[PDB]
Amino acid sequence: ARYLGPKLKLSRREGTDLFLKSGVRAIDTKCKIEQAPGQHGARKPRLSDYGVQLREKQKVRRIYGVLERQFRNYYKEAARLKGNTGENLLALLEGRLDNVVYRMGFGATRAEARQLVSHKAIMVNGRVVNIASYQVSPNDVVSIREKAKKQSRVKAALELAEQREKPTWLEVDAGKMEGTFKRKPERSDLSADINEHLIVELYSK
Amino acid sequence: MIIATAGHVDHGKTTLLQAITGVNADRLPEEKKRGMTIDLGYAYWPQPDGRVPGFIDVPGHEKFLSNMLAGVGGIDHALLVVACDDGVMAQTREHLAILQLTGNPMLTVALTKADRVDEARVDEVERQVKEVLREYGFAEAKLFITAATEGRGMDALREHLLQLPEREHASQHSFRLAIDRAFTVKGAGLVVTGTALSGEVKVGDSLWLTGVNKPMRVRALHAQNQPTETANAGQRIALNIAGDAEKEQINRGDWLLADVPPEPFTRVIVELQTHTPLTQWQPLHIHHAASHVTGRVSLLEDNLAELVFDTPLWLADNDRLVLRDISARNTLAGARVVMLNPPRRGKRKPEYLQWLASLARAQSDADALSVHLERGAVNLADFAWARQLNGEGMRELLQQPGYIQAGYSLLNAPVAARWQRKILDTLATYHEQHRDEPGPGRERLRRMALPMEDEALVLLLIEKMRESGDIHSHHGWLHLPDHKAGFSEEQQAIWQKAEPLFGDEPWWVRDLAKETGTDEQAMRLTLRQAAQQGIITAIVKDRYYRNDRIVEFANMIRDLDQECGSTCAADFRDRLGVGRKLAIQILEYFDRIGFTRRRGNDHLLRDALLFPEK
RNA sequence: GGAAGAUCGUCGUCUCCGGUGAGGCGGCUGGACUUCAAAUCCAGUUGGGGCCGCCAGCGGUCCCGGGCAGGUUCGACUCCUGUGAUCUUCCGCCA
RNA sequence: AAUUGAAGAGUUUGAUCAUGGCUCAGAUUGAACGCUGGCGGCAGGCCUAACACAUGCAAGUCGAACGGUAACAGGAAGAAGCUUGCUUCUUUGCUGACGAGUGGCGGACGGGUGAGUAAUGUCUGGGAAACUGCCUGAUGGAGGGGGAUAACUACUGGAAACGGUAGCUAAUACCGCAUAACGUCGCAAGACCAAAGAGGGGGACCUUCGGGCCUCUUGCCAUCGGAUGUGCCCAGAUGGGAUUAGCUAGUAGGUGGGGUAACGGCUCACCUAGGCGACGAUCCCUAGCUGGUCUGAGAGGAUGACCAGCCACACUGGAACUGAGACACGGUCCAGACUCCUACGGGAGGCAGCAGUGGGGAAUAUUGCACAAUGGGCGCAAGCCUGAUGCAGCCAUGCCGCGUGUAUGAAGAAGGCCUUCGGGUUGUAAAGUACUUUCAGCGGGGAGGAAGGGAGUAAAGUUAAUACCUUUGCUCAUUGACGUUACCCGCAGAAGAAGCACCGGCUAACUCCGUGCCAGCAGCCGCGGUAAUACGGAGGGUGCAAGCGUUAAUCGGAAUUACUGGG
Ligand SMILES: Nc1nc2c(ncn2[C@@H]2O[C@H](COP(=O)(O)OP(=O)(O)NP(=O)(O)O)[C@@H](O)[C@H]2O)c(=O)[nH]1
Ligand SMILES: [Mg+2]
Repeated sequence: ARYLGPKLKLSRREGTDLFLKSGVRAIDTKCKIEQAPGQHGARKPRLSDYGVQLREKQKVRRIYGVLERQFRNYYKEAARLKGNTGENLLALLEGRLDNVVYRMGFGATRAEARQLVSHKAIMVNGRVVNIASYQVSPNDVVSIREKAKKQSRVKAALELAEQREKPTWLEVDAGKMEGTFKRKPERSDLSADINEHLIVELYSK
Repeated sequence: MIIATAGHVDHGKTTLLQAITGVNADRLPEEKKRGMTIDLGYAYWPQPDGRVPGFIDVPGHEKFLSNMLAGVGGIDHALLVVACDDGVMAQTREHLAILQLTGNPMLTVALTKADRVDEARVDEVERQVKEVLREYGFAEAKLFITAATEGRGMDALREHLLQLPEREHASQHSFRLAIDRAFTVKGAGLVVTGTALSGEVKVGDSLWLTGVNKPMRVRALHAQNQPTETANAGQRIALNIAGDAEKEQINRGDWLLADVPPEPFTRVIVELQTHTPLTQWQPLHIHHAASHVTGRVSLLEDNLAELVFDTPLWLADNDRLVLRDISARNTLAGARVVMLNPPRRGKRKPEYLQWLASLARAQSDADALSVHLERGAVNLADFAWARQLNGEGMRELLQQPGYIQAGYSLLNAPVAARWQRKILDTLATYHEQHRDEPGPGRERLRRMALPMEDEALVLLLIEKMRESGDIHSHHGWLHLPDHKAGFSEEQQAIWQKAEPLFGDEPWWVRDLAKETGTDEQAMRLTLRQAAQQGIITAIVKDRYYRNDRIVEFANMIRDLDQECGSTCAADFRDRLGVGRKLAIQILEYFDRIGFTRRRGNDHLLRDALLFPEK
C-alpha cells in the first residue's frame, strides 16, 4: 500500500515543498531540489498540459498519501454530492484522519500519522481506529490512547506544531494532547495555491 | 519386511511369489502374452500380525535393467533366487555385485529346482554359493534349498522372513519420495506409486514434484494394499496426489519431497568401490535408484571419482548407485555421492587438500561443516540440501557453539577473526593508499574486504570489530582513534601558504586554486579536509571562511534578539555593510547547523550559546 | 516401460567408401572481389576432451573426434554387436 | 433530501479548407496467458462436450395406523452353574424399542442445465368458463357389517436377476349395508351420496375381571368459506432475413355427439367454404425470456454471468397410469443406442445434484466437516432424515484495506552514467542516530451469534375429577461445525514482506554503447542506409501497485444510420 522509497526526490520532481518530512525544516532547499531533479533535469523542462495537470494531481495525491483508485472513488462521490465538487471535495479531504493528526501536531508528518494510527494508539470517541482516510465529523472529539502518551516523539512534534501556527478551525487543548475537531475548512481559509478544478477536469476524460 | 526378489530369469521367482502370496505380478497384457516378467511386478503378504512384507519381482535382463533399478530403491532385504540345476547364474552374480556395491545390509540366497536335482547337487550348489558369498564380501547369508512348486522350504523360509528388520527412520528427515509408477485410476486422480526414502506424509500435506516443479496436495494413499491416512518411509507407497502436474511431464525417477530443491547439477563427486579399477574420463552408464543417466568418470586420489552427467539429476549425500560400462556387457563398479557441487580443476594444488578434508575427514555434517568453513562461508541452503536437513535438522547448527550465523552463511568465529585481521590489513593498505583520507565507510570496507561474502556476516563482523574498539567512527566516517585530522603533508604544503591568504580575506575555491596554482578538485578536497579539522567553514558550497570571523559573525548576531527582537535581513546593511547575499548565505548555513532556525519572519536561537547574559 | 524402425560427421545435405578417408551439393564469414550483385576459388565453419598455467575472463599439453563403447579384420565412420540419445509407429500402463 | 451533467488526437497534399473512413487515448469483464506475488475482509469461480462417467453420499419418515419380534436392553418363570445370590442357560412381545412386512405422508418441494424454444412461451394490462391436498373459519355427522391379502408357514423356478406354488391373518387397507341435505341432478316431483378410530387419564358403576363406562386429545366423512397456488382465454409488447409472397382442408364458422376440474375442433359426425397475408402471411437462419448487468450526459446501444420471476429439459425416443398436484433428475412400461453382469437361457444402469474422473479447450475448485444455527419433510413432541443451508478448503480471478518501517541524517560516499573530463546524476538515498512493533509469529486471556428445547415445580383453564391435557410463570443443567471465532493481553526483532509496464509523436516520462533497411520493434503515423531520442542492452526517469502488462469482448468517443442527433 504505502509508497516505501525516498520521499523528497519525488517531492523535488515538482520542485515543491510537499511537507513529506519536517523536523527543524519543512524542505531542506539546500538539496538542489529544483536544479537537478534527475539525470536530465539540468535542462529546463516545459511540460505539456497533461503533464502539468497530472503532475499536480501526483503532488496532492502524494501529500495525502492516497492511491489512484480510491482517489477516483473520492472523485465519483464528490460528483455525486450536491453542490460544488472541488470545494466540498477538498473540505472533506481535509477531514481525513491522518491530516487531522498532522494539524493537531502530534506527529512529524501525515506519514508519521499513518505509523501512529497503524500502531493502534489512536482512540476516537472511545473506539480504536486504523484507516487514515476516515473523515472525522464536525465537533467530534478524538484522543490518543493514554499508553501512547509519554513517548518523546509526541512533544518533540508539539514544538514543531506551535511553530507551524496550528489550525484555527480545530481546537486542540493539548493538555492531554487531545484535541477536538470543529468543522471542515472553507476554501478561503486554505492553500490559495492549488487549483482543484484542474484535477476535476483531469478526470473528465 | 520388504524382500525384493532378484535373480536370473525363469528360475522360479514368480512361482515362489505365487506360493507365498498368490498375487499375480503381471499387469500389462504383453507380459501376460509373453509369460516372462518383462517389467517389475509387486506382491505383498498381508497378515493378522499387521505388517505386510513387500515383494518386488524384477526382470533379470540388462535391457530391462533400468526398471529393476527403479525397483532397487529403498530395499530392506534382497533375496536372490538361484536354481540348483545350473547353480548360480551369471545374471545372479551380476545382481550380487550390484547389491555389494549398493551396501544392502543383508541378502538371502534361495535355491530352487531342488526337486528335479539329486541331493548331492543340492549340497554341491550350497557349497558353491557359500564360497561365492566370501568372494563378494558377503557376511551373513542363509541358504534355503526349496522346490517352490512343492512348497518344500516354506517353513524354513518363514523364520527368516520374520527375522528380517524393517528399517527405522528418525523423525527428523526431510520427506523424500522416489516416484515409480504413475497410472491414473478413474477415481480420484493420478495415484502415483513410489518408495519413500524418508519422512511421513498425510492427505493434507503439500509435496513438491521435481521435473515438473509443481506443488501437489495428497488426495489419498495406501501403505501396502493397506489404505491409511498416513505413510512412513521404508515401504512402497501408493500416493494419490492432486495439483497442476499432469502425467505428460511426470517421469519415473521424479522426486516428491517437502520443499523445492535447488536446481539439478550435472557434475558430482563419488566414492568408488570396484571389483577392478576404473580409468579416467571414460563414458559409462550411471545407474541410480529409478534413474538412468550417461556420464564420464574421472579418477581422483584412489577410489575417488568425478562423475560428469549428460542428464541433470536431483541427489543427496551418501546415496549409493551402480556404474556400468556404456555399452553394457558388464557390471564394473559402484559409486557413492559425496560432494554435490564440485568445482572445475580438481587436481589444482589448493583444492586437493580441501577435498581430502571434505571427504576422508568427515562423515558427519558437523565435521564437514567445519571443513567447509575453513574453505569459506557455508550457505545454509546448500548445506541443508546436501544433508537433506529438515528445519529441526537446521536448528542443530544453531545448537552448536562457536558458529557465527547471519541471515544465511555460517562462518567459524576464529576464522571470522581471521577475516577481521584481513580487513584491518586491507584497511591499512587503504589508509596508506591515501594518507590524507580519514577513512572508508562501512559498506565501502565491505567491498574493499569481502565483496563475495554475505552482507550480513561481513557487516556483523565489522560490528564485532567496532566492539573490539580497533577503529572508531562518527557520522558514518570510520577512522582510527589516533586521527586528529592532521592529514598528509601533500595537503599541509598547500595549507601553509593558504593560511595567511585565508586569514586577511578567505576566497572562493576557483580563485584559491588560481592563487596557489593547484588543481580545482585537489584544492576543494584539501580545503574540505582542512574544514573537517575545524580550520575553515563553508557558508555555501565553494565559499570558505576562517574561524576568527565566524565567532565575530556570532557577536554580530548577538545584538539581534536584544536590540531588535526579530531576525531580518535589513541589519545586513544596518550593522556592518555586509551585502544581502552574504548575510543570507550566513543565515542558511547557521540554519542547517542549528545555530539559528527559521520560522516565518524570524530566526530562533533555541540551542546555541550565542545568547548574551543580558 | 516394451517391440520394431529412422537419425546421431568434423557447419548443414548427399554419395559414400574395409586400404586409410575422400568427394558431390549447400548456407554463411570474410579475403582476391567489382558501383552493388553474380561467379570463381582461396581462407574458414575448428570440433571436443583428461590434464596443465590458469581465471588466462583464456591459452597450451597430449589425446581424441562419423553419438559413445566394444570386437573383428591384417586395417574400420566404413563390417557387425551393443549402447544410449533424439526420432517414427504400435502394444498396456489396473492402489 | 431523492442530484451535478456530454472534452479530443493522429493519418490522404507541396501547402490549404473540406468530405470521408482507418487508428488510439476511457470505462468494463464469469475473462484467458505473460512477468511479479506478503497479509486480511467481502464476492466470484465448466461461458467449450445438453460429451461420456468409476466410487460414495444427496429422501426419507411415522409403532401415538396394523399384525409382529428380526436385533438389542429390561422384566418374567425356570436352569442351579458357584465366588450360594456373583454368574450359568432355557423359555417368555410382556415392556422399552424396532429389522423386515402391510398401511399413511412425503418422493410433483428444494437442487442442476439453457439443449429444445420466435409462441403453446415471457412481460404488462386484463378477463371468465375452473381447480386448490394438508393450513385456517363456519356448518354438521361420525352408526352398523363382510370378504381377502402382505408379513408368516411349507414347497418350488433360476447362474443371478427376480419370482412362482399352496395355506393362515391383522389393520385409521379394501368392499358392502344403514343412514344424510343448507350438497349434486331434476322446471318440479323425486332419486342418490359418508365414515375409523387410535392415544392419555380417570370417580362411581359394569368387568367375558382383556376390558366396558366417564373425560380430553387428535384422527375419519359431509357442506359453505378464506387465502394461497395452479389451470384457461384475451390485448398488445418481445431477434434477423423479401436474392422467402404466397400459405392452410380440420385449416375458418355451424348443429349434435364425445371429452376437460373448466371455455374451446380439444376430438369426431355432418353442413358451409372459407381462413391468413406488404400492419410481411408462409418459409428460412439465429435464440430460452424478463426483472436486470455493463456502457452512455441523455435518449439509446449491447448483453441476460451471479441473484430473483416464468417456461422448458433430465442418455435418446415415446407412452400412459398412480396421485390434490407429473406425463414425474434420483417413479412405471416398451423400443433404441452406450457401458456392465450372466452358468449365455437372460438380466442391470444413466452426476445437465454434493464432491469427483476422463474428454473437449486458452481455462474454472474439496473423491471436505456439521445438521451447532436458518430452512424443509414426518411425528404429540423429543428426535429421525437433509450435499437444502451454514461454514471451511482452493485460486491475486474481481472489489476493498494494510504492511514491506516515520524522524533526523551531506563531509551530497563508493560504483554506474553523462560529458567540456573542469563537474554534476543516482541521493538523506545508504550508512549513522532517536525510534517503532501495524500486520505476521508465539504464549495466554477471551464477547456474541444460542433463540430455544428438556426436566422439575407453582398458578390458571378444562374435566365428575386435587387425574390426563393446555396456557403463563419460576429453579436446575444443557444445545457450537465455525472456534485455536471476533477481540484483547503481552513477548520479542524492521524483524516474515515491491514488483510490472513504459520513456520518437498521439501521450507524461532521456543519454551513451552494441547493431547497421541486418538482427529486429510496431495500436496508428511508422523507424533502423555507421553518430537509430523508435531495434537490443545499460544506467536514469515516468506511470500503476500487491498487482502490472498483451490478446479476446461490449458501449463510448463515432453527430461515423444522425428521435433528441446526418445528407
Ligand atoms: N521342478 C520345479 N520347477 C519349478 C519350481 N518353481 C518354478 N519352477 C519352474 O519355473 C517356471 C516358472 O518360472 P517363473 O517363476 O515364472 O520365473 P521368474 O524367475 O519369476 N521370471 P523373471 O526372472 O523375469 O522375474 C515354471 O514353469 C517351472 O517349470 C519348483 O519348485 N520345482
Ligand atoms: Mg518372473
